[PDB]
Parts: sequence; C-alpha cells; structure tokens
Amino acid sequence: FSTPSALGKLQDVVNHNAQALNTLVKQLSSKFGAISSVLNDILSRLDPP
Amino acid sequence: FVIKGNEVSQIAPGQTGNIADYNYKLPDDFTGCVIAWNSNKLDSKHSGN
Repeated sequence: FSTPSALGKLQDVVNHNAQALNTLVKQLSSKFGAISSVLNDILSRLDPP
Repeated sequence: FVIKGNEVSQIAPGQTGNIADYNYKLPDDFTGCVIAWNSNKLDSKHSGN
C-alpha cells in the first residue's frame, strides 16, 4: 500500500504497450517527405501521377 | 487527331483541360507512345481552317 513503486514490474508493461500504441497512432500525422499527412489533401491538390 | 500546341501537353496520363476532359483522355495506367508534330504548313489556311 505505502510504496508506489512496489508494482513497477506490471506498470512498466502497461505503460510500454500504451506508449507503443500512442506512438503508432502519432506516426499517422507525419509526412515522411510528402506535402501532407492527409491522403484527401494529396488527392484533391495533385493530379493522379 | 489534330490539337493546338497548348493542348499537346494534355495528351498524357493524369492531365486536365478541354481535350483531356472532353475530347480524348488516356488512362492513368497508360502504356504506349504519344507522338506529335507541327502541321502548320498542311492544315492552316489564310482564311482559317
């Protein structure tokens, strides 16, 4: 009850999976060299090729 | 077909304009060759062809 770090072994697992999912979602906002991260902006601004 | 010089660039995949949109359109996956040459000496008239 008293020691907040006593259960760290399980909290680290929960935190690591939460961080992995949050990072994976955040990567959707990246451009990777593209003009925009949103596919609809690319399709509406540029011609097919 | 016969087109204007400013329309020659429209005979290509993904292009827009009055010809690409309403007269002759190539597919986005077009494979082949687009050959164009000046015909001013054959098609033009002083009264207008």
